[PDB]
Amino acid sequence: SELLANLYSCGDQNTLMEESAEQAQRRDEMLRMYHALKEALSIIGNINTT
Amino acid sequence: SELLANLYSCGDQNTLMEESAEQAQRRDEMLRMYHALKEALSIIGNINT
Amino acid sequence: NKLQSQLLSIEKEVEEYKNFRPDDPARKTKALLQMVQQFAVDFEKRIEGS
Amino acid sequence: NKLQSQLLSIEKEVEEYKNFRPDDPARKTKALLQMVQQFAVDFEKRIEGS
Repeated sequence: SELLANLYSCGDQNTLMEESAEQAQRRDEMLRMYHALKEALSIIGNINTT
Repeated sequence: SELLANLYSCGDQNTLMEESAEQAQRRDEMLRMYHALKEALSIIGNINT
Repeated sequence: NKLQSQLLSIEKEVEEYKNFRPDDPARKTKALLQMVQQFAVDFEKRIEGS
Repeated sequence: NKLQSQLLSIEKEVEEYKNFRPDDPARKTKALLQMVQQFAVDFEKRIEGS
C-alpha cells in the first residue's frame, strides 16, 4: 500500500530511474545483433529464390 | 505481465483515471468530519477545566 | 474515548484526502497500480483458489 | 530455423531499444511501476511460500 508513495518522495525524481552503463552497452549489442540477424535471413531468402 | 503496460500506454491517462463525482463528495465530507471532530474534542478538553 | 476512537478510525484516510490536488499524476499512477493489483488478485482467487 | 528462433527470442525485447531515448518519462514511469509490482509479488511469494 505505501512503497510507491514513498519512492515518489525520495530525492528529486530526476536521477531516480537512470540507466546504468551496462544496460546501455547491452542495448547497443542487442540492436547490432538484431539487425545483422535480419540481414542473414534476407540473404538466405534471396539464395532460395535464386 | 502485460495488462499494466497495456493500460498505461493508452493516451490521456487523465481522462482514464477521472474519479467518480461520488468519490469527490465523499472525501470532502470526510475532511469536514475530521475538522469538526477535532474542534469538538478541543472544546470538551477545555471545558473539563 | 468515543471521539478518540472515531479520530483513530478516520485518520488513516483523511491523511490522504487532505493532500488531494487535481494536478497530481502521482496520485493517478498510485490508484492505477492499486486497482490493477486488486484485479489480478481477484482473478487468480476466482480461477485457482489461491 | 535456428536464425528465426533467435530472432523470435530477441524481437520481443528489442522493441523497447529501437525507440530508446535518453529523455522518456513515460518509459521510466512504466518501468518503475512494473518493477515495484514485481518486487511486491516476489517478496510475498518468497516469504509466504505461495
